[PDB]
Amino acid sequence: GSSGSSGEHAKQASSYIPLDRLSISYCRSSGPGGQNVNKVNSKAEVRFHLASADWIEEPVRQKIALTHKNKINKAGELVLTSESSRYQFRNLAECLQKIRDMIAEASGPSSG
Repeated sequence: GSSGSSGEHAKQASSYIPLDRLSISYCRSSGPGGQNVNKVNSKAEVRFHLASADWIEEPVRQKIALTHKNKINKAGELVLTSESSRYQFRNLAECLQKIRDMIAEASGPSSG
């Protein structure tokens, strides 16, 4: 062929997760009888307008809109929170880990 894939770009789903494209909020966590969380005030919350996620695939954007609607607040902004650690980026890393998995399950099956 006139070449034919000789470069370095063949990717279905993402892994990078652009923190600054998203919204971040740390927090302290309120809960009346949930987990342990006595004084460890290190929660990560992440918000993004899913429909504006040019970094997500078209078929996956509209998936998260529906299939993860329960994480959407109403506005089509997807909001979720993940906390278990004293560290900043560790809790935030789990937030982004779900976001990747939420994209995987919307993109195609693989193993699971």
